[PDB]
Amino acid sequence: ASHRMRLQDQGVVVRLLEDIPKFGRKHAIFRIERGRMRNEWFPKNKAEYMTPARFQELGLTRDAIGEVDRSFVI
Amino acid sequence: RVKGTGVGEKVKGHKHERTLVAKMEKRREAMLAMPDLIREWKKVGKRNWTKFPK
Amino acid sequence: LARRGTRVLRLMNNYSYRETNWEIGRLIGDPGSVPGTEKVGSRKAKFRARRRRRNT
Amino acid sequence: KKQYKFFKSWDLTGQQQFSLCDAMRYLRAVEVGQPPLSVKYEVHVKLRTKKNGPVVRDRVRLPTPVKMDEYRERNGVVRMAVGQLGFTPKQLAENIRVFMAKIKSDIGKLDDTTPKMVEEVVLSTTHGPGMSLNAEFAPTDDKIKPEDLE
Amino acid sequence: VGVIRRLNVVRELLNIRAGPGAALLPKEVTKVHMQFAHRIEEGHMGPRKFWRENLPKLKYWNPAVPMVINRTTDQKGPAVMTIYFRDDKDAKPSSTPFPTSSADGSSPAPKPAQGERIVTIDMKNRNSSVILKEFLDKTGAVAVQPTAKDEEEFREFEDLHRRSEIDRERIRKMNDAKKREKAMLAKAMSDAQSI
Amino acid sequence: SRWDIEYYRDPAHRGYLSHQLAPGESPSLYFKVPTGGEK
Amino acid sequence: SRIINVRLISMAMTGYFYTFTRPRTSLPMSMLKYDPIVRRKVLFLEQK
RNA sequence: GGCUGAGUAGCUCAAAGUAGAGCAUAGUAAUGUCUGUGUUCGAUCCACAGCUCAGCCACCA
RNA sequence: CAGUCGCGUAAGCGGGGCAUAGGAUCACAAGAUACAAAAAGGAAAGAUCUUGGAUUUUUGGAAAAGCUACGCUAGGGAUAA
RNA sequence: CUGAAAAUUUCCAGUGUAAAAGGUAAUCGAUAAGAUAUAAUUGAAACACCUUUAUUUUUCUAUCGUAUUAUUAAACCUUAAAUUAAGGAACAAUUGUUAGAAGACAGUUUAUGCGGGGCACAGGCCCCAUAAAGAGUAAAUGGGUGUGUCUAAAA
RNA sequence: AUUCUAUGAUUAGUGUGAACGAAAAUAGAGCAGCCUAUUAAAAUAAGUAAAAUGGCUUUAAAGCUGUUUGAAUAUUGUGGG
Ligand SMILES: [K+]
Ligand SMILES: [K+]
Ligand SMILES: [Mg+2]
Ligand SMILES: [Mg+2]
Ligand SMILES: [Mg+2]
Ligand SMILES: [Mg+2]
Ligand SMILES: [Mg+2]
Ligand SMILES: [Mg+2]
Ligand SMILES: [Mg+2]
Ligand SMILES: [Mg+2]
Ligand SMILES: [Mg+2]
Ligand SMILES: [Mg+2]
Ligand SMILES: [Mg+2]
Ligand SMILES: [Mg+2]
Ligand SMILES: [Mg+2]
Ligand SMILES: [Mg+2]
Repeated sequence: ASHRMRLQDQGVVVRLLEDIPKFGRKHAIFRIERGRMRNEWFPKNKAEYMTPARFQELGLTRDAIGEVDRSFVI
Repeated sequence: RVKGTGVGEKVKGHKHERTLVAKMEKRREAMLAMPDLIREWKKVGKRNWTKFPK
Repeated sequence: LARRGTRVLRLMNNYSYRETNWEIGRLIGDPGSVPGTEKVGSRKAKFRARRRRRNT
Repeated sequence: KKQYKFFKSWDLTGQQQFSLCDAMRYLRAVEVGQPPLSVKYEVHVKLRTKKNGPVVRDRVRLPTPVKMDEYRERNGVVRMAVGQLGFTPKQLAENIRVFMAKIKSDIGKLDDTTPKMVEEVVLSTTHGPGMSLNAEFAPTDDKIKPEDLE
Repeated sequence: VGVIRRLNVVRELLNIRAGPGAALLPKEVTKVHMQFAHRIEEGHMGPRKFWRENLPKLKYWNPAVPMVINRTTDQKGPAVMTIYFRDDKDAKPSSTPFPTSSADGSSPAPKPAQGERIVTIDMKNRNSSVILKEFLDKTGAVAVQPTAKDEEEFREFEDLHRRSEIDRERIRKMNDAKKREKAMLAKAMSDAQSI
Repeated sequence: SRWDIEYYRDPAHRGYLSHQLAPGESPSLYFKVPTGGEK
Repeated sequence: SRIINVRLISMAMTGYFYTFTRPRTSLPMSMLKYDPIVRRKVLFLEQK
């Protein structure tokens, strides 16, 4: 324990445009690693970045981000 | 409306001023117990004394 | 009891009332001797008590 | 191989504490029909104390008798009765304040090296569950009110 | 002994506020009295379960009414309970004298006051169920319904017992396997010494 | 400031803020005149 | 290392002190000294 | 200046329900918990204070 | 001189030792004082008084090893052959 | 000692593998019997049951870390106009930070005194003589085993 | 508003030292405001302000900056000093 620690990134918020197995159902919002989204999902159009503008158009707020569901089954 | 001297504000007072009444009381308490402390020190003696500040 | 219980608060600096340290010193007794060093009992009185305790 | 100098102190952020009146409502139900003269409360107070430190061996004369009462710290806790089943919350309340104060007075009376601070206060009966105690006294439910009975 | 250990052991024992026998009695009732034997013989098992299963659920919602029990060693004693139903249209009489529980029959059923009319209910060689329904229908009282959170309490602890019993037998299979193994080791040592 | 106010808040200096004081009040914004008696 | 510098703290809680030296293999110092804050002779004891 | 780990037969090393086995000493025998102070039924053991200390940071102005 | 203590019948004596042999600022540390407080209330960092740690031993107080015959400049019969 | 479920605690005696303390005299046995416990025995300490703690051990979970394996399944890297190709691969490489480290390289110091300089030695303080009857008085002048102390006063 | 000169000022302040060294303000030279800028530019500003760390500047603030991280929405008191 300490009063200051190493600064870390928690990930990027994305809304799945498909239904990837082992992560979440379609239209699911959660924080995923930047590597997977940047190299695997975004090119294949499997998800999209949830920018502040996107939150407004979709009517949701920043308090709708969920968690990854590793147990998810198709 | 500045801090302390503003309307409805109260001066905080310097640290040595806040603990002024709590400082003279400690000194007053020690003197009242001075005769009883010297009596126990002259009876017990300098060598057998075992109470010292910390 | 009245002397040691009295508190004279004197006007000082910056409109501050406090007990002067020297007055706090004279509460136990007047200057000239160190209170506590003076023998409370008298050797003669101690001799009388010694006989009383032996008589009984 | 490893060793610690302290008693295990759990996290209380998620604990569910009860008020004195709300607690007796749960306990008085489990002791329905039990002889009140042979059923008495009890309190276990966990203390944030080090194993190396000394122990408490003082006594306390409670306002109302339950059997001078005796209490001793064995291992980071102190166990002693505080009142019979028929004790009303008003009588049982002060019967506890006298116990906590006599402790906190003995702690401050003790050395300043490791002031033993309280962590939690439990309350149970001879046949009741161990429930946590909150500093509050009145019931949270507005419908119920202080009621005394057998 | 963690905080959550003591917490789960408590919230499970807090079934007092549940569906089986809980109900909000009316203000017409004044007090209750019951008398039965210690053992379960000559028709005495019914009242016992009523005292350990459903009766505690009444004092939670009715903590103002005194419910006292008078046990005795006479196994043939009349296992009967009285209900001071009538309070004289809530006239609030001064019913100061009233006994307290005991174990040797020292607190029998006292005579009701002028503004009180008791209601006798016999129970002998009868199940708690028939005894319970006879208490509610006679003493008209509304039954409180549980909240969704209470359903989770029942559902949670129910699924917990699945994990527990699954572990009770598992850890049991490791200890007996050890006990057997340790015993086998001792037998070899004893046998070897004989040689 | 505190000092500047207290200076012109007392009648000894004939401060133009002295009228804001009561006969028993002290010019200082923190200190107060203690009470004499036994209690 | 053989002699240490000690501080005799006033027992009047006035904050005045006297500093003397004494061997390590000796008992703590205790004296009846004059306190200039209260202007009276009080008992001074070693700090530690 | 500041915390930390150690002390048991003559010498080695072991070990809260024990003081063991070697070597040394005189095939056959005997040898001891740094000290005081505590807790618990009982302490090589838990605790406290010193003694001896070693080890690690710091003053080195 | 003021303060307030010891001894002495008293006069009086006592601001270490029969005399003559070891250091400052600065920085840091522990106490007091109540001075100032960069808008204001506080505080920080400062100021005054007391005190401590120095082969600061080149001891009026630098953190510091050699070769040149490949040698250079400015001077010195103030200096050697 | 992240938390959860479950379990475990053996000197002799002791019904027997007594974890400890506190509270308690009844608890269990669907209506018929009896098992537990209290008693009594043993022991320093006596047991069910309800509580709060202590020690130890499994699985799950949290965290950290090692080793390995896979990877157009488009990280990156290599050949390749540079491709659904081939190989390597979460390494390497680069950036930032941190520690160690070559006079390889750079700046600077290495002084002064001395019957020339070099080597050597020397630097503050105290007593005596030289010192010429006040005080002062030099020399790589003569003496000294001189000095960086000791000391709270009492049993 | 910016710019130039003088005073403020061998000052505040910094630095073991040697030294380095502001601003408010004042006087003078000039004077000019605007976004429909008199040449064609905002839908009022997010990897931004800021923080840790390595440096610059510097009085510890403000300012500049590589790396790793990372806000809020107007005096109805939001944001910077
Ligand atoms: K491959
Ligand atoms: K800055
Ligand atoms: Mg990352
Ligand atoms: Mg000397
Ligand atoms: Mg200010
Ligand atoms: Mg010199
Ligand atoms: Mg000199
Ligand atoms: Mg040559
Ligand atoms: Mg070089
Ligand atoms: Mg002469
Ligand atoms: Mg002369
Ligand atoms: Mg200056
Ligand atoms: Mg803007
Ligand atoms: Mg910035
Ligand atoms: Mg700021
Ligand atoms: Mg800024």
